Amino acid sequence: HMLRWKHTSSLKVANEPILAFSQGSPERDALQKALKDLKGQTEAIPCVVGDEEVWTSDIQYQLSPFNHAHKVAKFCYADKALLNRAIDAALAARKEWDLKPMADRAQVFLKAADMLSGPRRAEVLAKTMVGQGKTVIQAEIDAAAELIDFFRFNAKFAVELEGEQPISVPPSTNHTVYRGLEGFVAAISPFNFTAIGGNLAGAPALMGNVVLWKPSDTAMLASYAVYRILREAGLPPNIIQFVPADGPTFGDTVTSSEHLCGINFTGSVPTFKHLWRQVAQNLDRFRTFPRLAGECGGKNFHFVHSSADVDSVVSGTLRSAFEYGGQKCSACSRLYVPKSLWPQIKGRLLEEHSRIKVGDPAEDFGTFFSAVIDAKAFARIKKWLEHARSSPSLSILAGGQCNESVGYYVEPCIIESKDPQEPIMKEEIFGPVLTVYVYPDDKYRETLKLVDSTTSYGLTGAVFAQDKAIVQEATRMLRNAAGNFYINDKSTGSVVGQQPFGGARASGTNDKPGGPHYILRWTSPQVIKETHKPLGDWRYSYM
Amino acid sequence: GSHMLRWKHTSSLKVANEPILAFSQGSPERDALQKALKDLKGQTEAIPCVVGDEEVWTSDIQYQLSPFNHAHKVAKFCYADKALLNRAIDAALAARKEWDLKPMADRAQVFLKAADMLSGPRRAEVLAKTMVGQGKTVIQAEIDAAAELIDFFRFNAKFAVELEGEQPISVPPSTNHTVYRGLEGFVAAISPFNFTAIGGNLAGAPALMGNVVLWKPSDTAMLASYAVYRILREAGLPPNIIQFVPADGPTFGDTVTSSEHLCGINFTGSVPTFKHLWRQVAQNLDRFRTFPRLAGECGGKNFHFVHSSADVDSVVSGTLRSAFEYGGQKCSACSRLYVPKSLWPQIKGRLLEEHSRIKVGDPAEDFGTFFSAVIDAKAFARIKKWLEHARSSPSLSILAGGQCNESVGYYVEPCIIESKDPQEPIMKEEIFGPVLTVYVYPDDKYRETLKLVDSTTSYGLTGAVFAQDKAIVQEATRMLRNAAGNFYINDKSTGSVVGQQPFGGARASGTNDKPGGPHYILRWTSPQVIKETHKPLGDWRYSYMQ
Ligand code: PRO
Ligand code: PRO
Ligand code: PRO
Ligand code: PRO
Ligand code: PRO
Ligand code: PRO
Ligand code: PRO
Repeated sequence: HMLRWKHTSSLKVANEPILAFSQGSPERDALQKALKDLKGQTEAIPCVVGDEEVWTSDIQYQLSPFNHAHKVAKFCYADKALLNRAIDAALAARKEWDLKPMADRAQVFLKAADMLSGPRRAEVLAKTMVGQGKTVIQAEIDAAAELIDFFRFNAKFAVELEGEQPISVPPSTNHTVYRGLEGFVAAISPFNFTAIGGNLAGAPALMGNVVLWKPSDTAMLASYAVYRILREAGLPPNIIQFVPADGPTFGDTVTSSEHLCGINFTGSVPTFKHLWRQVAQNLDRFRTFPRLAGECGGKNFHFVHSSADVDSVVSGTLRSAFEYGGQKCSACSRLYVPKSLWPQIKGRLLEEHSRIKVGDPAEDFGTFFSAVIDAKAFARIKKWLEHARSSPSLSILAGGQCNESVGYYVEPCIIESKDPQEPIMKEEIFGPVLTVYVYPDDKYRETLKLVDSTTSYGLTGAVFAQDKAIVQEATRMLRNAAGNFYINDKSTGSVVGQQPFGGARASGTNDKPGGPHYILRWTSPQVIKETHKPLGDWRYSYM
Repeated sequence: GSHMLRWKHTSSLKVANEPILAFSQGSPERDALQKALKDLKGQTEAIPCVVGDEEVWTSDIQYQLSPFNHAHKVAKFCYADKALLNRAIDAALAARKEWDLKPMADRAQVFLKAADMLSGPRRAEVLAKTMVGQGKTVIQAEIDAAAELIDFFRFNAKFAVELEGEQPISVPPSTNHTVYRGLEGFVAAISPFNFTAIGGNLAGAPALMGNVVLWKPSDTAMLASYAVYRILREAGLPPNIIQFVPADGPTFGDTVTSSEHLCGINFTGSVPTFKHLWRQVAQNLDRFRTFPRLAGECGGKNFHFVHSSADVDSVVSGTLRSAFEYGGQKCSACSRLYVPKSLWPQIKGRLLEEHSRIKVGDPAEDFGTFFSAVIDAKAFARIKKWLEHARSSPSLSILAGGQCNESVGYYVEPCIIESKDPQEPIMKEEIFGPVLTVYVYPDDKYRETLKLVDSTTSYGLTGAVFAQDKAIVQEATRMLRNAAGNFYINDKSTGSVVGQQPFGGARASGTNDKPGGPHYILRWTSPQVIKETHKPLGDWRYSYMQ
């Protein structure tokens, strides 16, 4: 017995509670304090390579979306030389980290999760509110609950994976070693969820990888807070490098390294395609075949059958379309309503719309949602509103206003299209812009087909109906129209361990972060066979 | 609050590895195999392309030759033209939704039935066709066309049926369920000559998971590949789920990568071809309805590393088998042997003595044959060039063998070469022939030499360490962690068994998706999660907002 394999244990975890933030609650008090702690503050956030805080001359600012005069962070872009130094230092740390027992790596993430749950909760929530423009509850479900859940559940999944071992038959013993990927992983995270950044960099690190993490410019404050928590929780130097950078510069640099083994990406279709093509162009140089994982957005639907509960349709659609300003890959942006229910649904939507509060989420907890993330987002959304004012098939029913004088404020907008295949029914806006198509009741089946065929995407979707046969039929018809499919619920708000998230078609590679299989993309297994008796003669008896 | 979607209870499956038969005199399997070999003598099968249930011929007629008697055309087949390939795609796509909607257990039943047929009544046929068409000996055919193929079918069925039991957490007011969807589109399966079982798995595993497939089998394994295809159809595989489409390689790749409906390529073959397909997909990335999934197994330059504490006889027997079985035509074959100076007199003497006893000949006529001819004229020519290199290189010396003769079959003697240069080209490049290179290292340089084992080649597939010192084994295991995806301690580098040693490696050796293990099938499903909520949603506002 040259090798001895220690018995793997099990990890019990459950989802983090979502807090209610009632008046006089400990969490509301703590959050109010943490928000006050950020008022008028700018954090100077360096690049971090190993334990070194590095500044370049390429200074950038993160602005508070609802008060863009407030520079919440000053940071800098890593240049090609710094990125390459970061790669070198990470690679030199990788073997030792990869050789650590899975349980020891998991412990770092479990400790981080407990820090986020307790003493650091108010901080990460406040930084997500002030830096990304989230309301209390949007920050809570993201920077606390989802991030905490990724860390705990991925830890559980990874520990359990070590229990997945092959059959051994005497006189040999077989064991699978879940090796990290050889090389480094580039993690490229989006502005819209603090938790996604934590997962994109953290999940590969958990599995024994080293990572260059390029956080989103517009989520820098909260992203660095998560980074610091991981380091304080025991993540060794050079396992995750914190390297904000210009997008093209970062992509060019990591795809030029012979040591690139993975890209973990969430963002646009064109950017993911470009990175895929850069890897293909440089395929000769890489020591192995890099693994690309991409989540690329959606044009998500709520489909209503005449049997639907109208109040649930209304509240679920308002939330899905407008929470966080519709800046979610999962947000409903196309609503299909039968003619027979349209007078009810139109009236209710327009009435509730007039009561939606858009304002400062730190100062007014009555706020439903706040400003969109930045000037570029504001400009894109304004372009779509101008299109809705131009198109003969479109009519703005409510909203349509925007004002960027103080923050990047866009009012929620509800549009009716007479054309089910209008460009606004197809293209992802990432803003609080809901388009409604009213279909004749006797054409529900033809309309279900349009739900499936109209767009290039396959991410989220919901069907509202109280008729079993209709639900069964719609489920079959929409099988590939949504990777996260909902019956009588809104299309947003996937919960780790409950609705693993992702979809195919143009929406990405569908590796389902939030489920037990995601971590498999970040391990390259080795199987070791040890034979305990001498080998026989090389000839066979039949010879 | 009633559940409108109802999910069936999941099942499990008990399977064990298919036992390897002995083929001793007096055994039924030896009798059956001799009859099956006789059934192939002097025969040529005309093998069509199969699209749906239609047998289709083109003008591009090709022949598969028996490697050890190349005057014997064992099969006449044809290459699908681009029109036929596109017709096959269209018909597969039209059949896909129904197949994807079939219960996993019903799809698994096809493969379990096929495995049962291969185990019993069809065993002798598939063995004989692999022997005569690919030049395998009885035992090499047995571990491949029977045991490994049967095991892929049974174990993947188990893995797939049981995968449906992997379900998310539900919390009130909702029920969550994962649907393991097949990929939307079609999968292209491209299989190699050297294992009948690999073709069955490359096409079969995606089909099991609800995909439809264009299977381009290897020209030089056509006879056995079609036998497997027919068995799958007889076992109940519906039409248009696997299209049997031999084709020119570049033509096939061009056609499948030009379709907007391509969702996967399941490939085993050369590094350059896999890279080319990868680049074709990238070039055409705009047109695809989704992002295609490429899986590739691409070969190796595999090592046996010997420490001074090794069991000498094990080193000798294990290395002779790994280097020379099936003429070294395995992605897992040992082609570099590292021996410490202190054991070299013993090991050299033993290797040379045993070498003189290795019989090369006709595997159908002489069951005493250790290995037979290599696969084809191209392989023979490549190997011959490497032998000539070994005679002309100042760093190389041929210790045994070196002869070859292609007058009757593509016959190459087993060859043992010593290199004085651990970085000689012959230590780096995959030959796919019976050519073993030995490097002798001073005992006191074992650590530096382990680093050379790891850094010399571009590959990471298989490797073995022979040693009876625990500290040395632990050290070597750490040092060689990424040098081999299938790593062996005191055993040979070939002969992975499904469910026991899932097979594959990284570096240039491929994407390492570990066929033979429980996770391989995950590459061929794109999961959907359905949440059904059983209570009304309530207001859009939250309590904290009041
Ligand atoms: O069932 C078995 O025998 C192997 C070893 C433990 C888990 N799987
Ligand atoms: O082209 C090659 O040889 C290496 C292998 C992995 C990708 N680059
Ligand atoms: O719309 C844009 O282009 C920028 C980038 C992410 C946030 N907004
Ligand atoms: O379901 C949602 O709303 C978020 C979007 C990214 C992943 N989960
Ligand atoms: O380029 C596009 O838009 C589609 C998305 C998946 C790949 N091709
Ligand atoms: O050596 C070659 O190129 C051919 C292809 C596989 C069989 N022999
Ligand atoms: O290990 C071996 O020898 C074979 C090679 C292909 C897969 N398994």
